Amino acid sequence: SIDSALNWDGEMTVTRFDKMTGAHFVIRLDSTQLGPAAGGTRAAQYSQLADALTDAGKLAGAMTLKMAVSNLPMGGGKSVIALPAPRHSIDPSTWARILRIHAENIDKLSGNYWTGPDVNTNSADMDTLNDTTEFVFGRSLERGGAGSSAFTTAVGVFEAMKATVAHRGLGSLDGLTVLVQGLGAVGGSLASLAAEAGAQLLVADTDTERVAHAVALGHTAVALEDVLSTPCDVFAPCAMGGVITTEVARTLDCSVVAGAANNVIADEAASDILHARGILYAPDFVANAGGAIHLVGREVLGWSESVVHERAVAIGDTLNQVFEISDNDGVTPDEAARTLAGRRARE
Amino acid sequence: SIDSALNWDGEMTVTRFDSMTGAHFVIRLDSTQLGPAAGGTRAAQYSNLADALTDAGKLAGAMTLKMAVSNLPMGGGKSVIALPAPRHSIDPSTWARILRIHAENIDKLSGNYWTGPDVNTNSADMDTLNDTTEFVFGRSLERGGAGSSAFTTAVGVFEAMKATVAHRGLGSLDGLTVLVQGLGAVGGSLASLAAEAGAQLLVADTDTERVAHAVALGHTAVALEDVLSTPCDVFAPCAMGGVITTEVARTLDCSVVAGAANNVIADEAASDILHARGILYAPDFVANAGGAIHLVGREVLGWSESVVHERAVAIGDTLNQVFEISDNDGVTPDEAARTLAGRRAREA
Ligand SMILES: NC(=O)c1ccc[n+]([C@@H]2O[C@H](COP(=O)([O-])OP(=O)(O)OC[C@H]3O[C@@H](n4cnc5c(N)ncnc54)[C@H](O)[C@@H]3O)[C@@H](O)[C@H]2O)c1
Ligand SMILES: NC(=O)c1ccc[n+]([C@@H]2O[C@H](COP(=O)([O-])OP(=O)(O)OC[C@H]3O[C@@H](n4cnc5c(N)ncnc54)[C@H](O)[C@@H]3O)[C@@H](O)[C@H]2O)c1
Ligand SMILES: O=C(O)[C@@H](O)Cc1ccccc1
Ligand SMILES: O=C(O)[C@@H](O)Cc1ccccc1
Ligand SMILES: [K+]
Ligand SMILES: [K+]
Ligand SMILES: [K+]
Ligand SMILES: [K+]
Ligand code: NA
Repeated sequence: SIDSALNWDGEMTVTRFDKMTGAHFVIRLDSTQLGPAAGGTRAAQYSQLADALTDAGKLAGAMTLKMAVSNLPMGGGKSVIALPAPRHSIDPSTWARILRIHAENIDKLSGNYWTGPDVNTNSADMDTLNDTTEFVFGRSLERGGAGSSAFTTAVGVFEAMKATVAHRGLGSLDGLTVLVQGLGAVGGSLASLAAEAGAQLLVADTDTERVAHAVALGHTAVALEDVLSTPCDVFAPCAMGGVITTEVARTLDCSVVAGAANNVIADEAASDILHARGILYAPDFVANAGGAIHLVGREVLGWSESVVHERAVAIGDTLNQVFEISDNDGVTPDEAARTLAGRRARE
Repeated sequence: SIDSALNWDGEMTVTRFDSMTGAHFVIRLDSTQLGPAAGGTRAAQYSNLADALTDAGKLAGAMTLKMAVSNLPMGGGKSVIALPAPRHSIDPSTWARILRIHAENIDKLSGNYWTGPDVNTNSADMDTLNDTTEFVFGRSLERGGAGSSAFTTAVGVFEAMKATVAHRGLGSLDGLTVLVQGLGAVGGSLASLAAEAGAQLLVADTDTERVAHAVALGHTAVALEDVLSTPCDVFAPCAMGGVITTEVARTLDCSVVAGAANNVIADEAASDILHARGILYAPDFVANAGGAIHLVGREVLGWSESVVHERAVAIGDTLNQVFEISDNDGVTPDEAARTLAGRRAREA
């Protein structure tokens, strides 16, 4: 929206346009209160620049909250590269130039912003950024970074889901139906963990092959048009954000929402509807924090894989604290998590 | 539209919005090729944020060429603070917060951008910014800055003006009519320098007290509404930029255009029209470079006041070079100045 694009209250917006490639670059630093802003680089097509600015600010604000609630000593920021075509259609030379330009932008911020991988960006891309700028997390193990954080993200979402299911009074995942929307690196691992815990998995993915394989694995596919109308115990959004609009909130047929996607809730009204309908939502910025715990924990705090896994497991306890505030103060989980974030941040 | 203003080709755009004060902030770094970007902070009201961005971009690109052509080892940048209300209506607390936030933005750029005073900002404001960030030129002398660069700019414009009237075939300023639009810190000094050189001054300013003072000094007032229609030998825009639009360029009744205003020419066509009409224009980014020479020379290059003065006087020589390219190659002076900037940049 114009307001989210132009009247965003974050600390800083950085933009650049490269006529040659046709790409637009946006970096939004929401907060540097707890340390340098950090957040991944999302690369995607947007119908309008305002959309890219809007997304960047909402993602950057979620990162500030994620670091705060997760006890990580960093601020929140996010980069969005608005591509001139679908990522997959971008030629190598074009992609390379885009990364080079993005790295120059980050570099000018001189440590006030640290990037990482996100949608359509990977560790190889981090390595490429790193050929030009130091402020990059998520480089390959070979290049000095922590590599992939997907599994850690999946462990944390899985722990979140378990805590949420228990708090909702459903006991454990054994015997529950979990609908995973998105069979990516995180979604697929989450499906695996949940199935091992005894859940029956319903899966959806825009990639035919990904679905066919899950099915081959014993899971049941759900057609895209049926995702938001398929009954399940837990709805696990692991694909795009903004899934839960007011209308979706009103009609989702599940008891728990716990997934890996960022900015799951499209509006405040949606969150209140879920709450009113008895659908327990595990706040995205709390639930999917394993990625940030992995990268900041390992690269900034020097933690080993095992400690990072432990801390990701502790996302279940942070959620139990969130639900306790929610129940006590009578506010939605998202409000309670923001409250918890602020308390942990000593605000 | 934000959209089109976002289609700029410069190195970086920094923006911020402060709900509390309702101010918008823009820092545009056109280039960092020759050094960190540098340019003043202009504060004013804008109809739309897009205009502030557009303005910042044009001003930033002019700073790039200004440094290049003036042999200063810096890139070009510019800040624009889009005020929620008129400058004079802003309470001190609000102003103070606006400057604090601006300084925090500059600080994040960590030396890739250095600011200075410009429209509606002064040395005191520079000191204030400096309470938060190091990257500020133009601090008061007491705070370690070089103070006001207005007079140095005036000397440079005056030398530009002398070089231009001469090249135009009018002789010395003695006896010529010079119309100074804007009697501010620069314009007032230029009017005195010109008057001393024997010119007959016509002056205009929205500030009636300034006009009254000029009149007391023997100059002649021109009503604002008549500025662009007053015949003169030299038109010296020293107020706002964008005064010479295509339309004004066709009817301007003067032989020379030489002033202090940044971004004097509103459209490229206006540039072509003045050239075709035989009105010799001294490019803004060359002519008004005295302020930059003063700030960068004093604060970065370690030049004495005397050397700064000399460099500013040399703007006339720079112009002679510009006119020489324009004549030889058959291009407008603006184009010739850009060519010269590029050459100097490379040599340097
Ligand atoms: N990977 C991490 O460490 C991490 C950390 C935090 C948050 N997240 C979030 O988790 C989500 C997914 O992350 P990922 O790394 O696994 O991504 P991914 O690209 O590897 O996988 C996303 C998957 O979803 C599928 N998909 C896309 N749109 C879909 C739709 N409408 N319906 C169904 N499937 C669809 C894609 O084809 C793909 O298989 C994102 O929103 C991301 O921001 C990821
Ligand atoms: N001061 C420097 O060192 C410097 C250096 C380079 C470029 N410039 C440019 O030179 C111009 C003048 O700068 P300054 O420092 O003297 O500013 P200033 O604010 O001191 O003076 C501007 C003067 O113009 C008057 N004015 C405003 N609008 C007017 C209008 N529409 N018609 C007539 N008069 C009007 C103002 O009342 C004021 O007297 C600006 O465009 C500035 O960006 C200045
Ligand atoms: O939240 C995340 O998982 C992504 O923004 C990746 C990232 C995390 C932490 C720091 C930088 C980048
Ligand atoms: O051109 C000018 O005079 C102003 O932008 C002031 C300035 C010059 C150089 C560096 C910073 C600021
Ligand atoms: K740009
Ligand atoms: K990725
Ligand atoms: K169960
Ligand atoms: K000033
Ligand atoms: Na001021």
